[PDB]
Amino acid sequence: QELILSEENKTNIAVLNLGTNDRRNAVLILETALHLVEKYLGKIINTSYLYETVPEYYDVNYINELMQNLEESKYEENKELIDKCEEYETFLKNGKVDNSILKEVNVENYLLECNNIIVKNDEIMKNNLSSYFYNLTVVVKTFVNDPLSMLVVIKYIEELMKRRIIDIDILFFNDFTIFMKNIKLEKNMIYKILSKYIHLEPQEIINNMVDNIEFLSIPHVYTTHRYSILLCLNDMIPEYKHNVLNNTIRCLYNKYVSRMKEQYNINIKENNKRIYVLKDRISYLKEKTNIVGILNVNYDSFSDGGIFVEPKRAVQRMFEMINEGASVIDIGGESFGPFVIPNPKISERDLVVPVLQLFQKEWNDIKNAKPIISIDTINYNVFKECVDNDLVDILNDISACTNNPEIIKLLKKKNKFYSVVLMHKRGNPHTMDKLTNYDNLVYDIKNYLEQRLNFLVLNGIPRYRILFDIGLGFAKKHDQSIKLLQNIHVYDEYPLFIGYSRKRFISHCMNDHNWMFQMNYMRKDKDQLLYQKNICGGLAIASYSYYKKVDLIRVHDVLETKSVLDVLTKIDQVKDPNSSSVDKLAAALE
Amino acid sequence: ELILSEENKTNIAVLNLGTNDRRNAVLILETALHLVEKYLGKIINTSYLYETVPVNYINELMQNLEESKYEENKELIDKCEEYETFLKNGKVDNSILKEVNVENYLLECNNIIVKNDEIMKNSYFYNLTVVVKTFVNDPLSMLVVIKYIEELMKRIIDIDILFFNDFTIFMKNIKLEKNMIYKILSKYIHLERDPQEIINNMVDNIEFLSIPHVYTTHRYSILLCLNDMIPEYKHNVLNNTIRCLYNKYVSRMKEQYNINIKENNKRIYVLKDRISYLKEKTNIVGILNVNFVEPKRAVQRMFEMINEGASVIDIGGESKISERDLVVPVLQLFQKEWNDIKNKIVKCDAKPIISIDTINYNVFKECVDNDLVDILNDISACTNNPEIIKLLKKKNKFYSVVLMHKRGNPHTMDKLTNYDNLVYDIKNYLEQRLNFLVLNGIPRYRILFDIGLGFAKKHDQSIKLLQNIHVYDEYPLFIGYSRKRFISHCMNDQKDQLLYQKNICGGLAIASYSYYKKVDLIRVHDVLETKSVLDVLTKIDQV
Ligand SMILES: Nc1ncnc2c1ncn2[C@@H]1O[C@H](COP(=O)(O)OP(=O)(O)OP(=O)(O)O)[C@@H](O)[C@H]1O
Ligand SMILES: Nc1ncnc2c1ncn2[C@@H]1O[C@H](COP(=O)(O)OP(=O)(O)OP(=O)(O)O)[C@@H](O)[C@H]1O
Ligand SMILES: Nc1nc2nccnc2c(=O)[nH]1
Ligand SMILES: Nc1nc2nccnc2c(=O)[nH]1
Ligand SMILES: [Ca+2]
Ligand SMILES: [Ca+2]
Ligand SMILES: [Mg+2]
Ligand SMILES: [Mg+2]
Repeated sequence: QELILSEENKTNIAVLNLGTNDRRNAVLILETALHLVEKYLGKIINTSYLYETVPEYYDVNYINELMQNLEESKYEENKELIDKCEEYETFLKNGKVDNSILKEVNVENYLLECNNIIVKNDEIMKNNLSSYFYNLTVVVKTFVNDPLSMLVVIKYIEELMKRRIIDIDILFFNDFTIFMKNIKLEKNMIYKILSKYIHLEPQEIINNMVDNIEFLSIPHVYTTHRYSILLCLNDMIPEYKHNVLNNTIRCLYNKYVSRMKEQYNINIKENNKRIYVLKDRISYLKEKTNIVGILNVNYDSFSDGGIFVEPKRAVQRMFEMINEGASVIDIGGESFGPFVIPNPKISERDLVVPVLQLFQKEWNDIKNAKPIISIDTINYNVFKECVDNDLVDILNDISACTNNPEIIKLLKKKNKFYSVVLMHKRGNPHTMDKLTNYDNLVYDIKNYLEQRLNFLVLNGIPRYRILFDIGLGFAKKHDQSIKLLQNIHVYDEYPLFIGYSRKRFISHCMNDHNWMFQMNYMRKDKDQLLYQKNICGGLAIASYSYYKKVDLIRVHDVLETKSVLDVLTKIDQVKDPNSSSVDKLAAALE
Repeated sequence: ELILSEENKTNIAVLNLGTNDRRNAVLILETALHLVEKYLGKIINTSYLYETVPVNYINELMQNLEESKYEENKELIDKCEEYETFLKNGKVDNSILKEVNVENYLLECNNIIVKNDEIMKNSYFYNLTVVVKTFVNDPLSMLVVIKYIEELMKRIIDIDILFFNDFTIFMKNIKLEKNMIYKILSKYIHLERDPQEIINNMVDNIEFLSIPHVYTTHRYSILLCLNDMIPEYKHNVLNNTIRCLYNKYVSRMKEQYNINIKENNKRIYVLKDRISYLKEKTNIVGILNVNFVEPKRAVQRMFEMINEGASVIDIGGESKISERDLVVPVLQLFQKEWNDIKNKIVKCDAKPIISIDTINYNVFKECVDNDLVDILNDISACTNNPEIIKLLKKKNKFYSVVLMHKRGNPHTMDKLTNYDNLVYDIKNYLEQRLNFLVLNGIPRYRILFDIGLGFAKKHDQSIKLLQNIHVYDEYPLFIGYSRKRFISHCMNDQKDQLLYQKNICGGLAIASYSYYKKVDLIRVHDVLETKSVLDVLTKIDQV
């Protein structure tokens, strides 16, 4: 109509699916699309995990330069933080929204038409008998007037991304039920829709789109039929119930899982893997316990009683940790008055940035696996300098971004996302030991972290880039740090980052030599024993963490910890999973 | 009569030994084992010790025992004909005591059973079975000797006759004339603190005789013991074999009360003189290789390891001067230093168990004669000189033994690496060695298994043995991984003291694995480091 172009200031809620077949580049492609959605469609306000899925039965330098020559949007990009989105709440509850521009169909008619598509598609795949999928859902607060307009823009975005490569579907658009059977749009109509949203500069693209939209189905035809879609939606909007559905997303999800089990004896989760991202690569949730080596610049420079920072010593230590098998380095410093009068002082920034810059330089000078760099800071300005100068990959925020929530804006650039660790604590090092009463220790901390993740996700931080840290020793008695470990299973769905290394609660476990503690100043014989015991105690927690599938463990003793993980991994590497009962029967037989 | 007939007879008896005293269970049951070896015949099978739910005079006792009239022969045996006969119900000679048939036995047993069920309306047991090749003529004579044994030791112990050959006997209203008891006893024992007043107690104590024991098939603890020793055995008076009766009793208890009767009934092994519950603690065995060197230095190292948390010390002088010269003096100095440090007498609890890593008869013999050790760690599983098995027993002492699997010697072993079914070849071998010692009278509960990591195994074979350590879930298990090459083989490449530290840490990983697999003992050089790991994992486990 003309209503499609009738420029009333609408605010709409759309749910999208983003999928690619390209394994090695799945992150780059999917995040590229995320940026294009954020630029051309509205605000990203929810995301699912990334998933590698198996079905029911390229030279990427193009992308990099594509990103520098993009047409401006006709809508303002706004990075401002939000703590709620009223239209999102309305969508979630089916609160009364404005009637659909496009004509709607009734439920029954909708169901029949979708079934027709599924049957027809099922049959074609039989004849066609002459691969991994990567999937991500997003909720978008959109300024686009209707799903046909949005699909038009989506189709434009897909074309921009071509030199399936990328597939962007619309799953929901408000509470609308729509099935438009025959769609041919003339080139000028596509132009005018595109022109309503983009400052169009270019004509090669339009042509390819003309035939590419045969029909429009909202909800997407496959919404309830493809497990991988249910799986993603279940991360984002588990309590959502659309009119066309028999139950909530969560109930539909659980029924699919349980019926796959009851009826086909298939565990559908086994072949559909949750992914998290540390830097720019896929990591499979719960498949690997990574080592994060600790670089505390204060300790490294000043614990011997010296007064100067030694950046070359610090960078050397970093190379040592890389050689010892750390996958990640966590660097931190604190503003410090190093005399007896504490007023002449060196800043956090001067502690860590020069070290990071010398590391970057020294790494570059050896092109003859770069470790992921994490920075343990709560300070906006420090993180901004690091990120602007490409010195770090991950924010490690021990306040869970409550010290300065604005730091969260630094985790998204135009063509980049950064991962973040959120830790639980109460207070600071001076007060925390007293801040120890919890109503329900395990669940208070979990609920705390979940609420922070909900806040970041609302602000367009991708769900799969957010890691949880329970903060061992930070406002927990020794027995409570243990109890948190005893109940580490409550994090089985989440990327988990823990730090037990050299903490007092380990010594609290002890009763009544090749030294693992490199002394900075001479300690008495009993303290050397205590340190050695503490480091071995933590190697015990490394083993536990291995068996509990903790994703990252943050340690001072990298060599020791890697030796433990290598042996446990080797003992787990079972060549034949049936051998043990097969060999058993054979011995009973012979 | 025909009761005291001069005929030299060889029978098979199956005994149950029971006590209520947890603190002294071992000393009491083993005292009884010794008295059974002395007064009844030869022990050729034993069960584990069990804890189930339904002292300074004893040492003195053993000094002034009256002598048996029968020989004690220690030569090793490979087989026992009469036992084979008993196991398969072959033909034996007629019972000199009158038998009853199945129906009558069952009837008379029911009567005892119900009459005892009545006597409820009107907590800890320690159990062990033994198979005895006996010179005693008949089960009634045997019961007389048994009652004597019980009086010598005295409530503190109950010794029942479970089986005696293939016989089915139910004699009621036994009255034994005071002079017959003396006469039966004198036929087996040179009768000369107790005079003849003991015989007075016994006269009332035999009221009837049931073979099989009335409760044989009715108490779980008896079935549990018998299943260890003779699972294929089927007496005429029984529905099926020991094993089936055992399995079908477990099955009843769970599908009729949701009990799972293994929660109350614990298999026990013994390292020295105390009860150890199988699979309930991972003990550390500290390694002292004397091959370090000087007595004083070596002995201070022993004290160092005790304080670091070792329950056991394993000393060896084998991987110029002799093995004997390396180890004996060290163990002598240890024993002296131990006894001096009785300034704190209260820590008589804190004496480490001592294990000697030898295959040399002469070395073990000197250790045992001088009370210098508790355990034989025989890396040949006692195949190098089986005569050493004779040293695992004294008149008032049993020693425990670790049996390890290897092939060849230190020069040849790396080449003897082919196995048809590695995990089960090694396990069956160990079971064969155990059967051999058990047949020779070594209590089953004192025998520990060791897979011999690194001895005739390639690195992947050592790992594979660890992966399948669950096959030892029923056995006391002792392993030594410490500082072995297979650990270093797991390390992913990416200087000497580097490899050394990786290896020590790689072993702490195996300590953790062993903790979770419930390995009973682990043999390590780095005692402090290992103890730290175990304390943490134990703390995590305690809710
Ligand atoms: N909600 C929707 N989102 C995206 N495409 C849709 C939707 N409803 C219908 N379509 C139609 O489906 C076709 C899109 O196919 P696409 O190229 O995305 O791969 P596909 O898997 O073959 O299709 P589909 O997205 O329907 O599964 C187009 O013709 C488009 O009009
Ligand atoms: N096979 C047997 N072994 C031991 N005692 C037996 C046997 N058959 C019958 N008895 C009789 O049972 C009594 C054994 O006394 P004991 O101290 O063992 O108490 P108990 O355990 O209650 O008896 P029982 O062992 O018969 O159940 C004696 O009177 C003994 O004659
Ligand atoms: N995220 C995180 N950071 C830390 N920084 C210092 C000490 N412990 C920790 C810790 O346990 N977790
Ligand atoms: N029982 C035993 N003894 C040993 N002696 C030396 C080296 N390894 C071992 C070992 O693994 N087990
Ligand atoms: Ca935007
Ligand atoms: Ca004997
Ligand atoms: Mg599609
Ligand atoms: Mg009795």
